[PDB]
Amino acid sequence: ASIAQARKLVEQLKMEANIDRIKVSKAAADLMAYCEAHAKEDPLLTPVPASENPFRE
Amino acid sequence: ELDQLRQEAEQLKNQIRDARKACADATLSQITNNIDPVGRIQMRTRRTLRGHLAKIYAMHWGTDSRLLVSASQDGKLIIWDSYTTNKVHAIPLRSSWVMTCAYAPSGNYVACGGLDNICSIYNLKTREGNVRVSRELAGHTGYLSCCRFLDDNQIVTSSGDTTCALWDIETGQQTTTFTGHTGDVMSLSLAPDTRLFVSGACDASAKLWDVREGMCRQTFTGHESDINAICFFPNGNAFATGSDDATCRLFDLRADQELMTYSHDNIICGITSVSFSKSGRLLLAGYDDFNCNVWDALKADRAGVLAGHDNRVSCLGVTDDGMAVATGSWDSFLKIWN
Amino acid sequence: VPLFHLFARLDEELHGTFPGLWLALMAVHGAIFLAGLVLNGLALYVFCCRTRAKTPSVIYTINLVVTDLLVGLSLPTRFAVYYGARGCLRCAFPHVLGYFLNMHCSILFLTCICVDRYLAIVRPEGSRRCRQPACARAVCAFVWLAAGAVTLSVLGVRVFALTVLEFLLPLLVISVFTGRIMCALSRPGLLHQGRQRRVRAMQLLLTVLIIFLVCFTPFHARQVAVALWPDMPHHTSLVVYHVAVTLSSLNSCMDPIVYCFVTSGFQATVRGL
Amino acid sequence: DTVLTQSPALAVSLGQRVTISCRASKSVSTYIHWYQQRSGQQPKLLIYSASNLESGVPSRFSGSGSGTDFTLTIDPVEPDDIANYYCQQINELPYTFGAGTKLEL
Amino acid sequence: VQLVESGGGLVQPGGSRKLSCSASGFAFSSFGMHWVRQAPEKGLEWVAYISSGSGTIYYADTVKGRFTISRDDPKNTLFLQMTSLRSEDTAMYYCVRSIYYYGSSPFDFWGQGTTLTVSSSDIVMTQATSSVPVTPGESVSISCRSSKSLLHSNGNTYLYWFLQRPGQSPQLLIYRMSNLASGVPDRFSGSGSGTAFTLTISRLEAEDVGVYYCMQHLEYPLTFGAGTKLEL
Amino acid sequence: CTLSAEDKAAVERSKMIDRNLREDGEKAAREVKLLLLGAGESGKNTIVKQMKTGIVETHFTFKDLHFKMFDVGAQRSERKKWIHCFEGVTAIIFCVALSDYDLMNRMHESMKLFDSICNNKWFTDTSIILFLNKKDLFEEKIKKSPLTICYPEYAGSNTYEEAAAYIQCQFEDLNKRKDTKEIYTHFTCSTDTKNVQFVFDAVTDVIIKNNLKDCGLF
Amino acid sequence: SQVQLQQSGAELAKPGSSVKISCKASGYTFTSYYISWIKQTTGQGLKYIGFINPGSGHTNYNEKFKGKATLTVDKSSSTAFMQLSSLTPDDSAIYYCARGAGGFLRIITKFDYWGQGVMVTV
Repeated sequence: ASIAQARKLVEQLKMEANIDRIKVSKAAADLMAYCEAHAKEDPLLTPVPASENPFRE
Repeated sequence: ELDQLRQEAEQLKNQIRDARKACADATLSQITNNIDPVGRIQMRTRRTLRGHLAKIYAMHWGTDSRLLVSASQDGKLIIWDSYTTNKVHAIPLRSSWVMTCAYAPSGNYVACGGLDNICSIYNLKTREGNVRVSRELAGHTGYLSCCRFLDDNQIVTSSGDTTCALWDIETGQQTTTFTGHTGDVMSLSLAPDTRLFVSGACDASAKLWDVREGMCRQTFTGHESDINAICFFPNGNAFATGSDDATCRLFDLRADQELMTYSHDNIICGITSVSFSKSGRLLLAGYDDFNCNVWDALKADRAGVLAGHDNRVSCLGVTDDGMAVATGSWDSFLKIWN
Repeated sequence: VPLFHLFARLDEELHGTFPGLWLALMAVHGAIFLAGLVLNGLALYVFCCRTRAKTPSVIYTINLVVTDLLVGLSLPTRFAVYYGARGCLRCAFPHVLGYFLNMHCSILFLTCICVDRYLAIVRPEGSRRCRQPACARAVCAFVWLAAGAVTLSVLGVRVFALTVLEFLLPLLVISVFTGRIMCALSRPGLLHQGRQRRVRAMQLLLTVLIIFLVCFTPFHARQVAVALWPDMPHHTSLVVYHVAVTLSSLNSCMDPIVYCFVTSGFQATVRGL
Repeated sequence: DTVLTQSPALAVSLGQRVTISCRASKSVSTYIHWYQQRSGQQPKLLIYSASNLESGVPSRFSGSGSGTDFTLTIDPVEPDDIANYYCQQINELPYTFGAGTKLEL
Repeated sequence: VQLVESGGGLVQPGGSRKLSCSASGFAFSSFGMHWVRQAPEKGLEWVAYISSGSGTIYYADTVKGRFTISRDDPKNTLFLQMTSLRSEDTAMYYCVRSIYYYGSSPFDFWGQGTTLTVSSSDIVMTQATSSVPVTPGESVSISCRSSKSLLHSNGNTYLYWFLQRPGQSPQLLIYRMSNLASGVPDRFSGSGSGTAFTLTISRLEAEDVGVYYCMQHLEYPLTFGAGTKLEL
Repeated sequence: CTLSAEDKAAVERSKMIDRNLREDGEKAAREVKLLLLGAGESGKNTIVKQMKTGIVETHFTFKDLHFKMFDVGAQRSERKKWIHCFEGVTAIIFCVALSDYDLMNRMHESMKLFDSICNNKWFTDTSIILFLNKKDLFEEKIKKSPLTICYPEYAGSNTYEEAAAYIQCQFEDLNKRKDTKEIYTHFTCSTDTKNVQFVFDAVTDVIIKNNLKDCGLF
Repeated sequence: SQVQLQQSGAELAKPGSSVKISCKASGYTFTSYYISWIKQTTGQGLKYIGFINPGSGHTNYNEKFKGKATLTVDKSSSTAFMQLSSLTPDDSAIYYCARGAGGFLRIITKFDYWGQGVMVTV
């Protein structure tokens, strides 16, 4: 009836249980490093002057 | 034995949860408490593209960050030039029930889809001078939610029959069928390297799939209701799911768990669109309460409200160069904010 | 002698002949202020920001009620001028120029509201003036600038022209369009399920014609009954005019009751908030 | 038309209070003026609204009464007080003066 | 996609004639149309233009007054009615399609054209060279000089390059300063700045023989370029 | 000015596009849209058969009115996710089989679907043109089978004159928005030519009622 | 200057003629006070003739004298003109003009200051 769905679910789960993981501190550090590295070029974050902004209303 | 398989599944789930809680040594809030906040960001409606006669359900920016396509229930796919206001093409759809669109990275083709369960691919650069239906991909047993272009030959779609599908356009057949969702897939977003992609569904979960291998790679839970929008971080190692319980949750890929939740007590509606800025500091979220909210990635305090729409914002789009954002709502007007 | 010279003369002519009547009309005008300031303000508040719909009828009623508000505010202005600044006849022009927004610019506004109802219910036009608030703004500006072309006239330094052009003609086109709507809403073949709002529409459209034949008819009937038939004394000429200005200003209190307050679609906004 | 009737000439003595009544046809409430007119001179104003005085006139003469019949009391008489006294109805537009009274020694 | 012309022939001066463009294979109603003449020994010269839907219309000052133009979208034809012909109208009249949107390539297809013979404040663009004998395999640079700077505030300098092979209709090579036209090889290129413009060919072969024309489009294309002839 | 020639021509093309789009909208603005919503293939196919994948659109015309009926019942997905696309439809054509009363009970499942559709966020003023299906099968199946099988509370006889009237009456009782909706009910006959006539009759009353609301009479 | 109402001098009259009487006001704004006319006779008391607003021009007369007397006002010199036609021997009287203040509960309240009197004998 549904033994095939059950077996594919459990093999997918034990595939999901054997993936290498890194610590959340390192991941947060990497996210902060990427955000602070590209923060200088961001017309959304730091507003560029209206001379080089193509949307002039 | 079904009970033995259920016991194995619950043991694997417990092991995954224990591994996730063992990996959780420091939350994002403690790490990013030291940095200064963004501050109040006040945006201006630089443009207002008017000319639709129904509710806009999706839009997408071209790779040149100037042209944008837009789809609404009147059956018109309009390709606006955003630096000016003037349109370029106004494609009449065969079926007016459209709830997705995409601009190809090459800019040659456009796509649309919806309640007709058919992804229509239109060719813009043609010798006859009029936009023609280059292809009509069919084989989805449910409404299309969000189809995105991999390249000029391959397109990934997400349908309402709990599946995603990578199609080769010239052959027209489903090259790969991604399945494993217990619920309708509602939104789609590929990685910047265009090798892996995430899909969020109505089963309160998102899934990492590998588009080359053809099988699900990761599964993230932690939502209380349906996920209506999902967008990769520009790094490619994180994404953010906007759900129906007023929560935008940021997941990261190498941690296999949540990182932050953007919950506010003053909002009770759902989220219809989620997008990032170019550097990933900001997080625009087009909500169901007629205005978008601009949150912070590493922090959680909001930085602004993009009020100005007479109905619910249904689609968000941030250009590849990060020059400006654009919101399309259920009133017939798109708006570029900067 | 200009007509508004005669109006300013008649304003204080009954003072002394019928002083108790003058204070009675003082009280009636004050009551019309009391019942037409807050009512018009509430209608504007529930009709400008409380409604998110843009169709000709809403904007038509918005401009109708702002002229209602202006004529209401100018109502205890002639009396304040005549009680604090006695004299100052050509000096006090707005006290008579409150007739710009009553027996002028509030008759054409009802007229264009009625033709809007005819154009939207039975639709004997096809494009219905292409709909949109743009044509509504165009017609509103048309009537605003056409009331000036007849208010500047007549009272220039002509009486029967105002009655024949600005009262008989708008009433003829109002009564010929209301009569057409009654036939269209009573055609045989309509479902016997909606005959509760299709008969309230009949009642709410015949009512506004009766209010027109009560508020605005006695002033214009008198204004042609003095020049044509001069066999009537100054005593009757003076009490009829002074009593048929409050009836003309009674339309100010009766304007948002029939056009803004009985509308069950927008009535629940006031009663729900 | 309210015809106003006045008291006739009344003999008075020096240093004595005097009072003269003026009657009206219909109710006037408090709407009658009182005037004096000297022998061969312009008639000047004495009482306005039958109860008030103006322009710093002496308080030796004052009106009284409400409704229809009014009075004025002068106390005492003076050498320049021998004058013709008059009442103006004002409530109805055609105003009417009184008959007149004369004061003699 | 194909355009053909009907009319022309021999005509007496001071008479009248009609020229017809029949277009088959593309959406004619969404394309603006141009008529461009060429003398039997001189280069191409602009004559007239009519937009899509006939909203706007423009004529050359040399013919403004005696020539009229029209389009028939349901019958997909283009009419040029010419009256009061003089001795300067002996020319072959190419009929050109051109569609204007963002990123479009105007003047992409030129018609065949029919010869017409009779009996007897412009941005002038100058070409220095007129006959450059270059063998195949070398590099050919062709320079064009205008009267004013063609760069606009939009950022795109409106100049076009055309190639006419000996015998048939010209083709669009470079549109809007080095945006490559579809169908031409990648050997061609464009460059320049301000009023000075160059076309570059890295490798040329035998069939790349012809006369190269410039074009302005800042104002309306009332001007052309006296073409430079390449020969072996 | 400060516009190049190509920019002016692009603005002209955009104006032409806007004019054509407005013409197309005004063309497809006087038509009537009717979301047809059956319940487990009750009579919807028969309904679209007697007139004239995913969604199915049926276009027909009757007495100078273009109708566009969207048979959407072939979706089989989460109805809460795509039902907001039909907000603004003129009416909703339901379809309940009267013969399905004795078949847990399919008639009762029709009642749950009508409860979720009549009492909806989006459909707060879209009137339902309810269609009671085949009565001939109901007439023959009521002589022996009582109405008490589907209805525990029914103090009436087995005559279909009052038995069918009960079903229509209680179906109208599921409305919670009686002041804004109007459930028009019709008893469809197979050979009846008044099926499309009643749809046209109910649409004209809805159009009039929507016209009175805009003018302010209602 | 104090408020004053100067009048014309004594005039002679004959039956079947016409007469004019002029009043000029000083010391106050003329258009803010009504100007009234009264008749004073030797036999009877005084009879109120009428009044008129200098600015509005609203004229009111007594019913006995309606049409007999005509009232005009010129505001250039602040002059009130009273015109009598068809003079009668019983019309030999003294005409006075008075300043009136516009009240609230009535049209006029105070007839404060009068003129010196214009005597006309027919």
